[PDB]
Order: sequence, then C-alpha cells, then structure tokens
Amino acid sequence: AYIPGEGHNLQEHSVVLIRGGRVKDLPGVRYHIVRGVYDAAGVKDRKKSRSKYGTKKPKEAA
Amino acid sequence: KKVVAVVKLQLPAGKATPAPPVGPALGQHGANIMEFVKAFNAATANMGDAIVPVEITIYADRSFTFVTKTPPASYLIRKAAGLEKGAHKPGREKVGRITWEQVLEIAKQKMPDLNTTDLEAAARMIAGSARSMGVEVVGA
Amino acid sequence: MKVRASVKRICDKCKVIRRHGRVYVICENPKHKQRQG
Amino acid sequence: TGADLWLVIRTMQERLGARPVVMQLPIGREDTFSGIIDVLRMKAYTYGNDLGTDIREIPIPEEYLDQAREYHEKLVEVAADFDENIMLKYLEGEEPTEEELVAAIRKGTIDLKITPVFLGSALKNKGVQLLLDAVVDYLPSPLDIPPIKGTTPEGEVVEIHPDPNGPLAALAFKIMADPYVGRLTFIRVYSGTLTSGSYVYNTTKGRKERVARLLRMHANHREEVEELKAGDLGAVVGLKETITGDTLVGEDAPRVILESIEVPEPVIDVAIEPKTKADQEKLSQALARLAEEDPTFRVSTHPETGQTIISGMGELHLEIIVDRLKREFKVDANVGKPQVAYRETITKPVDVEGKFIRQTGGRGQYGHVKIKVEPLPRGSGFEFVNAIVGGVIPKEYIPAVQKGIEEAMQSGPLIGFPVVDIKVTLYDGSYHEVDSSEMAFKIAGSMAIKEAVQKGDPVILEPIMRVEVTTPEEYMGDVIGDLNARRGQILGMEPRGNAQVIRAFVPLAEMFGYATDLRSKTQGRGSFVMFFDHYQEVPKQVQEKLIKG
RNA sequence: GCCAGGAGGUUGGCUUAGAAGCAGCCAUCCUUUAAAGAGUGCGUAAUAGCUCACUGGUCGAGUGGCGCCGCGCCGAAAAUGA
Repeated sequence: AYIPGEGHNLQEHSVVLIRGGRVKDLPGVRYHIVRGVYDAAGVKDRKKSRSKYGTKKPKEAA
Repeated sequence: KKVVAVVKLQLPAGKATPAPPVGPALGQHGANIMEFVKAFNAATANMGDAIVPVEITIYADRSFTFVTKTPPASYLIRKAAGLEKGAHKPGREKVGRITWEQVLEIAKQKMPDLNTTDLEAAARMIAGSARSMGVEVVGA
Repeated sequence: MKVRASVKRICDKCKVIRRHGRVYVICENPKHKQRQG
Repeated sequence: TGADLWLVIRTMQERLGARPVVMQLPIGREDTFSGIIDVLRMKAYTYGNDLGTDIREIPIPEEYLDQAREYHEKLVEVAADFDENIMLKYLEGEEPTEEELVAAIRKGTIDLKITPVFLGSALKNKGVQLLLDAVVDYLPSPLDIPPIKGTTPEGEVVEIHPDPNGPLAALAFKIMADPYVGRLTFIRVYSGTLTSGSYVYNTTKGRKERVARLLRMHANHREEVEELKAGDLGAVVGLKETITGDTLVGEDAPRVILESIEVPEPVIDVAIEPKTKADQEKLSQALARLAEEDPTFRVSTHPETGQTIISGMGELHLEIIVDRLKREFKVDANVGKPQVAYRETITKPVDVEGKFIRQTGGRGQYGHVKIKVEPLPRGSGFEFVNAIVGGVIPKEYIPAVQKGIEEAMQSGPLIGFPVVDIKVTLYDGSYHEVDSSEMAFKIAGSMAIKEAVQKGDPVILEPIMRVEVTTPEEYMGDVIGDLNARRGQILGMEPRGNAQVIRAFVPLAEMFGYATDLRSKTQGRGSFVMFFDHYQEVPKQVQEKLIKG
C-alpha cells in the first residue's frame, strides 16, 4: 500500500484503505491509502485534491 | 492562635521567596518577610546586596519584626583584595595583596561581629583568616 | 564480618568480650557482630 | 481498631488546608459502637445494633452531652465567616434556627469552605441514615453548580443552562459492553430534553444519532425511562459510533461542543515482543479492541528499534492489561525490556589515505581522497568544510564526496549506528577526466570514513533524560538517593509550592520504569515529567558489555 | 564516673547541583578564654542535631599505654567403634 503523497503520519496502523492502481514506481503500488479513513486526514493545508487529501473546507474565517 | 516565635535566619539580599526552612519556622508566625525583603535591600543600598543575617518574631496577634546584621569577611576581602571567586586553594595560588590599611577597614567594618569586640586583635585575626582563603600579604 | 577467624575492634564503639569460651566483638549495630570462628 | 475523630480531622489541615467543621460524634470507640450524636440539628441518632434491624435515638448516655456541645458551638461561630445573621447571632448568644445551619453550612459546603465530616460504619450498619439525610441536606444540586464551560459551533464561550426547555446538549462517558442492548453509553446530558426512541447527533466528529431507549442503572435492576431531563443522568442504547467524552446534542440543537479536555499522561514504558511478527499484527487487532475501549495508554513504536512500546500511566495498569492479553486474547510475547536509541562518535583528529587506486576495464572510476577529520562537542551538529587545498578534486564531488562520508555514517565501525555530532573536514584529493565519477568519490569518501572512524578512538553516546521530580522534601532526600543510585547526577532543585521539584539527569537505560520505583519511595506524592536532553558516553564497562554477536 | 562550658571569623578556601568540622586536594590560622579543634564519630538532601576532643565542679587512690619471655585458647572437618 502506497499513500496519497505529501503530508503523512501514519506510524503503523491507520486503516490504510486498500485502493488499487500501480505506476512506474514501487513494483506493486496496488491498493493505495486514502487519508480521512481512520487516519491521516490529508496534507497539513491542501487546496485541491481534498477528495483524498483529507482537508475539509478551508474556512479561512474572513 | 500562636504565642511568640523569634526565629532568626541567614537570608541574603535578593532572594524574595518564602522557600523552606523559612516555611516551617515562620509559617507559625504570620511572617511579613516580604517587607523584610523590600526594607532591608534599601537598608544597605550603597551596594544593595551581600549575605546578611536576619531575625523575625511573632507577637501572638501576628506581628513581625526584622533584625539585620553585617556582611561576611570572606566577601569583605574579595571586594578588598580584588578576588574573583578567590585565590584557587589557600596553599598554591595567590591574587592581590593585603598591607596596612585594607585589613584595617576589613576589621573596622566588622567591629561588632568578629569575636573579640576589640580592634587590637581583629586586624591580624582575619589577616590570618586571609591565608585561609589564600590571599597573600605584604609585611612591613 | 559476623563469624570469621579475623575479628578487629573496627569501630571504637565496639568491645572484645571473651564470653562463653571464645572471642566475640559486640557493639550497638550488630552488623559488626564479629566472633572468632 | 483505629477508629477516631481527631485522627482524620487533624490530618485534614495538615495535608491540604481543609477547614473541617464536622457534625456527628460516635458512641463508644472500637467494638463498643452503638450510635452517634448530632451536633447539627441537635440530636443523637443511635443504632442499637450491627445488622441494623432495630435502632434508637435516646439522649446522651450521661457522659457525652457537653462534649458534643462545644463542637456544636464551634459550628455557629465558624458560620461567622459567611452571612451576617449567624455571626451576630453568636455575638448575641442567640440560639441558631435549625435551618440557618442548613443555610450557612450548605452555603460554605457548596462554596468549597466547610467540611461536613459526616461519618459512620458499614459492615456494622452504624452511621448511614445520618449521612443520607446529610446528602439530602448539604450535597449540591445541579442548580447550585455554576455555569458549565464549553465551546460553540463557531468558537468562544458557552452557557450550558439548567433550563429543561433549551437546546438539546449532552455529554456521555462510559463505553458499556452488554448482551441484549449491546453498546450502552453512560451519559450526563447537561442542558436539553431528550426523548426515548427518538433521534440526535454527535456534536464532535459529525454523526447523526438514533437514540434507542434511555436507561438508568437503578441499583438492582435497570429501568427504561421516557426521557432524559436537562440536568439529570442516564445511559442510552445505540449510537453505534459515539466513543467517550463526545458532546451529544439533538438533531438540531445549534451543533454545540464542550470545553473540558483531560489528560491521562504517560508514566510507564514496558517493552513487548511476540515470538514471530505474525502473532504481532494479531496482537494489533488485540489493541484494535484495547486502545479503543480504554483511552489512556499509548501504543507507539520507537523508531530506532522495532517492537511497539506499550506506554501507559500505572504499573498495575500495564500489568493487568497484560493479564487480559494472555487471558482472553492469548498472545505469546516474552514481555521485554525497552531498548535505547544508541548513537556514537570518536574523540581524536585522524588523517588517512582514501586512495581508490583501482583500474578495471579501462573506465577506472578511481578516487584518492585526502581527508583530515576533526571531532567536536556532544551537542553541536554535523560539520564538514569546502576544503580544497587549492583546486584538485572536481566541484561535482563537493556535493557528493561528502555524501559517502555522510553515507558511511548511518552505520558505525562498532555494532554500527548513526554516528552524529562530529565535524569532519578533508583537504586534498586526486583527479582525472574519464577515470573519475560522482559515486566514485562518494565511495572513496566511504572508505576514508570507515578507516578514519574505526581508527579514531571509538565511543557510544547513549541518550539521557532530564527528569523533574514532583515531590516534597522528605522523600526528596530519599529520591535524591535513588536518582543518584541511577548512574546519573540530577542537577536541579528550585523550591516549589506544595512540594519541591528536583531537576535531574538520569541515563535512559537506567531510570527504566522509574514510576514503578518512585511510587513507593514517596508513597505517592507525585512523580515526574519526561524531558529529554542529550546523550553521553557509557562508563567503559557498559560499552564492551553490549559488544555481543 | 557524674555536672557543666563545649565557643566566634565560618558556610576555611578549593571543588561541587550543594561539600556548611564533617564524599574529596590543599591546608597546615587568629581570637573571646579557665577551656573548646578549621575536627572524631553518627546522622543530614547539603544545613540541623548528637557527639569526642579540651577545661573547670564534684572526687578520692592509684592509672593509661608501648615492647618482651613461658604456658596455654579460637584458628582446627571424612568416612565400620572409640
């Protein structure tokens, strides 16, 4: 299981949501991780791929 | 209720805290030792510090009273002979020098504290206590 | 200490008392409870 | 035997600052118990037996009376620190109205002032009804507890009101397992009406919630109620998500949250390692219902070593959690000692030849690197210098010849661990066009470093902690003892309040499970915080002792 | 043996988280005095306290130590019954 890229913590449980999709990297990359799940909740500050990259609605209060 | 307790300590100027054994001695007192800090610091304002004895009392109805004394002679020589912390070991290294006037005032200042409340002993007395800290002497 | 051939006065507050036949060394704190043996 | 008044009384204003005014005095010390006098409402509730099938309340058996009387007087006079009627009453010599007692007393009581030491005996049913009455007299009602603190859906202050008409707003606590009605949540609401068989929603992680049936543990049997009231307490069924401390409002109920955030801080660190790591992720399912039933502990894995550290706050804590393991989860893990993060370095200036005089096919890849190496303080960082004797070794190796230095550093010459806290330097080299690569002088750097560190005066810098000791002077002397006996030397002692904290140095290997110790020497005055400082050498013998194989 | 004094510079300096007679290097004083140390042990977190040293009060006749010689006593357990 890979991950959704930048901004991780994960340590060793997380419930990494086995997903699915290799690339030209890590002879596997099948069954990814999701953030949000039971751990990770995305990049500390993300402004796009918040469909996996955790972050809710950047409510910058202004 | 608490009837009479005159406990004297060795509280130096600067420390404004009721830290033990000031606690288990002046708690049974109702000690205004925060007034002892702010009245005795200015009492020796010419420097504003140095280690000084004290004495504090309670008069049944919570009544403090502060009684101050005079500086130490080991410090009244680090200022005089110009030591930093001293002359590292009394029997090897020596700093400045004592003669026939500085020791005079080392005895003068501490006239009613040394032991023999008489000048005609004090000079050579702490001049001998000078070799105990290791400060050399000039003899004539 | 406590039972041994060699038995000193070690701490001044001890005494050597030739009791019941043989030499002992008694004190207050019986940790120096020596004895010729 | 040991039963007394003065005992506990005395120990109240010597161990905190309690102001124990008391209202009941026993009849007969040890074995000779038969009843109590009441200096409160002026009576003598006497229980003429043990099991308590037949009691009484006759006046004083002749000898007490005036005894109790003095203390009764105390009460009124003490009540001169509250209103203005009781005080002036003691001035007048006036008799206290039986209810102004209820006043002034309950007043101070709830205001955290007086200390209604109602008392008694259980196994011999003696002194129970009086304190039942004393609960129904001086034990605070929700109406009396000042405005609860909390957050808003937006973020500021809250005003959780008693009012049984306001917005639904609850809190819950205990995670009950049970057969019939399954997951049961033990709750104290706060503010808002909640119907049974209705709906709600978790005001925490956002989860609509269906209340099944409100319940109440009524001693013997559990009773199902029509609804939960704004300020009562109850345990509901369902809510198949709500953990603990979750603020639970209604379906609407302006999505409000609460303030309270507690802390079960760590004190124990025990290691645990299964046979094969197959049983390990198995025990990870075990935790998947261990660290999800009891909040507390932290199942976190040390980086430098394997094995997940089961950390927590209590000796018996981790021990009994470990009982539950081999009991009903059955895990075979020879419960081990926690490992340590071992680093290392050297102690001398070394100069060697990093010559890679090696041609192969014709491409060579050869690198003669000439380093001088310098070492520096345990705490600095990492240093090397842009140190060309003039301009030999190519500038492509400058950001790469040092790599193999930094590379031949992730594993030392001894047992081998990240060798940190050193300067380095260099000075010269040898260069050629095609017979020289980036990784070539990276590797030349590697050889140079292995030689210059194996022959550089070895060492091991084991890590050491700063630990403040939270304890008064007595057991302080004692623990200065202990800590000193733990291969380290303290350094710190700034006088504190109800205690006196000692800042300490202790070698991380030692000081192991210090809580298991400490909580014994001090009997339990407090403990310590795990402030980590830095590392230094183990005394010669501890070095070669770890040279295993 | 008993009573009592048993002190002041002082927390000697040097070290040291602190080393105050008192865990440690140097040292290697001077004075109030009849007499009281830069200390002998215990104890303290380091102070505190206790304490020996020393000198009087009582006392009333012998006492303390160092070496030698003779005989001894511990040192000193194995096997059929002494």
